Amino acid sequence: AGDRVSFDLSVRLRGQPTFGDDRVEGKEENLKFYTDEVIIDQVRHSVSAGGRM
Amino acid sequence: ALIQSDFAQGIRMTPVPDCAGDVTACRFDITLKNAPAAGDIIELGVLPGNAVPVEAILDVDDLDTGGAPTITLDVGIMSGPVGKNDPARTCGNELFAASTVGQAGGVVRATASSAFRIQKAEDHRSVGVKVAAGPATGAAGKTIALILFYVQGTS
Amino acid sequence: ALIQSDFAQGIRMTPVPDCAGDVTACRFDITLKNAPAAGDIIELGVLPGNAVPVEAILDVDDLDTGGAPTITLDVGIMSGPVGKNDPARTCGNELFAASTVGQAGGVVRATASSAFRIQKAEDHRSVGVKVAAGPATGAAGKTIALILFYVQGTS
Amino acid sequence: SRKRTAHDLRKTGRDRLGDYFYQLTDELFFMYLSGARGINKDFILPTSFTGYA
Amino acid sequence: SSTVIAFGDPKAQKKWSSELAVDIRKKSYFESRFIGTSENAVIQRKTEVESD
Repeated sequence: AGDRVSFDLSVRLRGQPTFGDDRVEGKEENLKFYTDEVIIDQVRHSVSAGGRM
Repeated sequence: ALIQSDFAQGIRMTPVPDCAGDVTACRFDITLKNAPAAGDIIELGVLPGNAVPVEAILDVDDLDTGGAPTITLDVGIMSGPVGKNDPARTCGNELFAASTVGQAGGVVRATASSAFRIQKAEDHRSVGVKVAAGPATGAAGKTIALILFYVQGTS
Repeated sequence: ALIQSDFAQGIRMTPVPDCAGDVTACRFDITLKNAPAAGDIIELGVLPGNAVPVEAILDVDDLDTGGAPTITLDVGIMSGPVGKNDPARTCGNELFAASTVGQAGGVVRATASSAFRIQKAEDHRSVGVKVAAGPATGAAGKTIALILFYVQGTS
Repeated sequence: SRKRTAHDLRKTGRDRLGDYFYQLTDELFFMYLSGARGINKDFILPTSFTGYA
Repeated sequence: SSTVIAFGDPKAQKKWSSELAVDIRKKSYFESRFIGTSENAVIQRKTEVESD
């Protein structure tokens, strides 16, 4: 395939931790991602050795 | 001029029920120190996803000290994503419609007919307070709290 | 004279908690195709077995059209089995004692001392509003809603 | 262009060309027998095409 | 909360099918049963001008 690449950056999990034996089945830290786009197109050039003479 | 809370920045996560029909509530609060002003979109907390608010409670302090205060607070569901410091973001008046509890304090419960008719969406939305009327000189370091009851997996 | 909402025919099921003390709420609602008239028993929601009401917001749209409105709604635990579709059903006023909401689209909470003290039965019961007093001349298609914070496994 | 697509354009080009020539032979037979190109819009040959060779 | 990728987020990976649905060729009417050598054939093939 091709024409594009889309890679992601994951933000670090900042969040107040739960001390002293509370419950954490509810307060579940959610992952967030940022993305961008990379587009590719070929670049070509042509050197030319001369004629047989 | 957004005054972005702790819950919006992600520094304090919001609960989600592990089942449908469980009512999950958390205290969306701030200790704002620059004092409120006209047109400050205060982003308290976030609906955690496919969740519909089912009971809304404010717990503001005496946020405008003086004679005949004109302060108003209309919470609502903000437009853009969570935790994006964009002044262009707007806040509607769905959940509350110009509560006057900032004048003296106390607690107000949801009374608008649109409080319980919020439609769910697949990505987190943020509930924000807008001080639509610039109050008299308001004390700094005053707390604002919006205790939401939201139920997930509605029909 | 029975208006079976989607929550009673079985089209939409109701949430039941998977624990004890875990409150549960679901927005029982109707889209009244016709207009309310005296004697109608709007079967809107079902209260699951072994559950007792703990708090109940009744939220309705503007059910009147003219001045001096007189529509009154009372909410009770209807006697018959769920989805019987039988006019012999009785209804009652255990939850709301002829609430004055409906004269203007608004929000009312359980202000009675009998709504919070309801016994439990091991079989499903249907919660249904009844139009006790006939509405003033004029009505249209509006949504009657009733969220019901019930909890299972009390004692 | 071939990078931007998962398909192998050479094989599908050859297959479509074979398809096209089969269809062209059929078309050409009906046009010669009928004596006029007509107005058919699915025909390969253009309007006003009056025979080859 | 709970992680959600959402529908419109450009992280929604999209897979392209490799099978090419093809407009099926219309069955040519003048098949081998018509184009035949010798007289008894609606379309007569001329055996000349293949060799030589």
